[PDB]
Amino acid sequence: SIKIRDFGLGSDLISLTNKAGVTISFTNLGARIVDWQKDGKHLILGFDSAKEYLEKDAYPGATVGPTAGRIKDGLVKISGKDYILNQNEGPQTLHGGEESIHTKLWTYEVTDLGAEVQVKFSLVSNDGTNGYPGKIEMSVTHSFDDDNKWKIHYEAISDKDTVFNPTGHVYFNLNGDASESVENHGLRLAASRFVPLKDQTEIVRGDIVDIKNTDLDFRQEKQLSNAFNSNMEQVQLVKGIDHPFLLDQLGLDKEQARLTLDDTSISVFTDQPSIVIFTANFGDLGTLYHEKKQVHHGGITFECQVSPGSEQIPELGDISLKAGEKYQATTIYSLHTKL
Amino acid sequence: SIKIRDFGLGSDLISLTNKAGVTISFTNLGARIVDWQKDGKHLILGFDSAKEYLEKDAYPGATVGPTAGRIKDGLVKISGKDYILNQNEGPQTLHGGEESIHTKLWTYEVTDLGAEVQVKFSLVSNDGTNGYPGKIEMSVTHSFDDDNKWKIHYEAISDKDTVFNPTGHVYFNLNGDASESVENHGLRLAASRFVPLKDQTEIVRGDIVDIKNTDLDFRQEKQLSNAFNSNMEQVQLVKGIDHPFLLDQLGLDKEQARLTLDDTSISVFTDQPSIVIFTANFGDLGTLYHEKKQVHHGGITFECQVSPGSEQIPELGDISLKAGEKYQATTIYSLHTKLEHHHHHH
Ligand SMILES: O[C@@H]1[C@@H](O)[C@@H](O)OC[C@H]1O
Ligand SMILES: O[C@@H]1[C@@H](O)[C@@H](O)OC[C@H]1O
Ligand code: NI
Repeated sequence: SIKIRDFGLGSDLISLTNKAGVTISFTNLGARIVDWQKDGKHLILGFDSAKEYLEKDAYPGATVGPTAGRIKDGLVKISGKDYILNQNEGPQTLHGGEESIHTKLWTYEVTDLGAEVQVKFSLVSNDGTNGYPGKIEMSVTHSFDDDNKWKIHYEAISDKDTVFNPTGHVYFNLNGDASESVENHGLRLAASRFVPLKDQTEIVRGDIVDIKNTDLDFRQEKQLSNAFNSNMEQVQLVKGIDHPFLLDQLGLDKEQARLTLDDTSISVFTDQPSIVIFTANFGDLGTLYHEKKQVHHGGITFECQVSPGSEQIPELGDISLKAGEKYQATTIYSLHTKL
Repeated sequence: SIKIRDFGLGSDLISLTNKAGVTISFTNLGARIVDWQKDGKHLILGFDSAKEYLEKDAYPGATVGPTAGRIKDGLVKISGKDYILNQNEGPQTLHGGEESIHTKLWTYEVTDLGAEVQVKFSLVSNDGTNGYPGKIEMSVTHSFDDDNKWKIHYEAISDKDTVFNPTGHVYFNLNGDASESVENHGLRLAASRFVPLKDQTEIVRGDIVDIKNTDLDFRQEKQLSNAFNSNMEQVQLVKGIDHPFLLDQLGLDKEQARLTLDDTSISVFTDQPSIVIFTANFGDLGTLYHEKKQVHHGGITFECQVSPGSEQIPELGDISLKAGEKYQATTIYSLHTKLEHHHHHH
């Protein structure tokens, strides 16, 4: 079934319940996921109204872009030309600059396919917005099916050569409560390398590092507490994880990562080359989620995209989008319950 | 009473009814008015859903900007610097450029003051959008009260020196049917001069002309057909009216214009220096409004703002907005019944 309701500030809340009684909900404010629940328990972090997101934290669950991550000095080169983007974190451009696409009300259309329901969000980024060449016509289709598969499909077309590499910022917390650390979840990640950060500014350091056999090797399922208790300088730098991981094998068919807690597990599939993991290293912030004060490590992201830092490390990939080319991306979050 | 419902594509429809039973409706898509009715009759032009606006014509009843009108070559000078803006009409920048503010979903909050209800819509124009320096935090408050006054209050603050001069693009049609021309309406307008257009491109000629005692002189009420039937060069150029008129006396207190049909009148008040008037010179386009094929001259706007062309005619004003300065503008459309005797035929 489908239910639409006023989410505040002129935004809508779109809730989908599949045949298995699983409920997932989204909002047009930032083409974002707000909740995902099973048997009354929330699997992800989210607020109860549009206002909360604009006052507390606008990233959770949102479509971020046009470029996800930090861009050193807000500098990108396009067709040999240097372009300066909006700088919203010191000199860096973080998640597309200030008042980016996650803060806008997107238009949308719901398509009921029976076993599957689709919500297609659209937004036009004008040419010059936050320094990005355009216009860029973008759409993010969030879908949910009777197999408990939540899929995200991106599409974009630009009138001019530009850059584009968005992502989904959902934070998972199988504890169903923000006051509870995810240190108890087990994680499996099919990546043998990672991208270290230069320092507290969080820009990339410049190199690619092999993590095989270190506290960050999750090639074999392990509890996050390990990583959390690690003394690797990289973990110590950010007090948790806040880094890009390079997937070993590319393709939408492989389970790239898996987050597990008890009988409940979430598998991640993507056509993207990397997964950026952030473990809500907020310390004492205490953001309130559903009346619960969030704890340091009270959530984990799986941002699928091209790794940030390509500006300095070309081997990472190329985020350019040529005029007239159609950009496409697909990321899947699959829910599973042990019998 | 206040009522809300989905209006299409994710937008909302905000419907207000005052103590006199007069209803008015707005949409967050473009901080726009959709309808205004008296006793079941549409006073303005509008559609029945958001999609229609996007597919037929996105201007009607919309908030337009950041700069309303045409800027020759998209060129503006800002604090000694030349800036080129998005060019969406040949080399011209028309109504802020492509996919501008009128096409966005603005966030909004309603405030019930009893005798007055305010609908404040908000939107941020990011720095560099369509070429405009910013970022610009804008808000448009549409309010309707027990005295049948529909007021539009604009507010804006920029992080950077930029340009700002928006307007409201409502179209009136007292016939309550798009298929009927407004030539049967009577118009009073307190303006002695106008701004001629260079040509078909519609950029300003460069001069300001006195129109006293011509077919465009409406200081004393006259039927609109007098203008429509005119063969003055400017009228023939655009097949109707499509020009800025300079107010003679400035101030929000003065009734600058009055549109009448039988027992109904719309009065226009504003704190702006001009009124840009467009009489839907669409010819045979026939856009459908509530299943009625719109006719040539099937509507009329009263776009209060600083006159377009200031780039070429500095006398018109200055639309610059200094960083940190708070911009404000207020326009009021008031409904009256039996204000005067208007009984004519065509
Ligand atoms: O990596 C980012 C982190 O450092 C913080 O800024 O929140 C958003 C994350 O995606
Ligand atoms: O003046 C404008 C007219 O010439 C046309 O472009 O439609 C919109 C009006 O605002
Ligand atoms: Ni709504």
